[PDB]
Amino acid sequence: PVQLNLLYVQARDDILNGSHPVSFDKACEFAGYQCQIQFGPHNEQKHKPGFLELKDFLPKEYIKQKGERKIFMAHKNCGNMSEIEAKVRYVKLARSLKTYGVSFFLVKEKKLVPRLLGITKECVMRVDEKTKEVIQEWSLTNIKRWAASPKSFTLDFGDYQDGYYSVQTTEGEQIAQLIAGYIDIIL
Amino acid sequence: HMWDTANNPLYKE
Repeated sequence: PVQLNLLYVQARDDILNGSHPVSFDKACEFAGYQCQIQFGPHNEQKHKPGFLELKDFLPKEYIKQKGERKIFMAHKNCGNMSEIEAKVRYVKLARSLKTYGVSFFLVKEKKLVPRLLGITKECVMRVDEKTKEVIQEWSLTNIKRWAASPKSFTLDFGDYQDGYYSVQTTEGEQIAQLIAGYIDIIL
Repeated sequence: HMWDTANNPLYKE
């Protein structure tokens, strides 16, 4: 359990601090496991609205979202699940998401649309900033060139059909460096 | 755009 715990803490911390973006539904499912872990089996009479310090159970973007009902529902559903079992499930649930282990940046697409741009050792993904759904994915091995200016970042994957991919961001350089270091190994 | 080539062999070689 001491070893299982580290993994759990790591996975939990990334969801909670926002490094690992997840959907509202998922975040609430995670908090349900977290509740089982920290308070044991759900007690309807005490584990009710106002009981949780929400900032300790949900990503910041979902605190003002009235998620306590869904949280306690997920908690109640764990039944008498053990702390160990609850942690393994939490860890695996995080591993099951395509957003897992992805470095995300928040950008604006063409009224502009906020969007989560993710980079990994092998690809670039466009993810809905709200539902956290993978909308599109590119393979890094197909990267041709890129342009990063103080207020934008553009990628060219050599795709004639739709053209280039350009978004508003002040982190263009940060992203370019992540990409350059990764292709140094794959290309 | 002031591009930075990726020097990707797929396109370069």
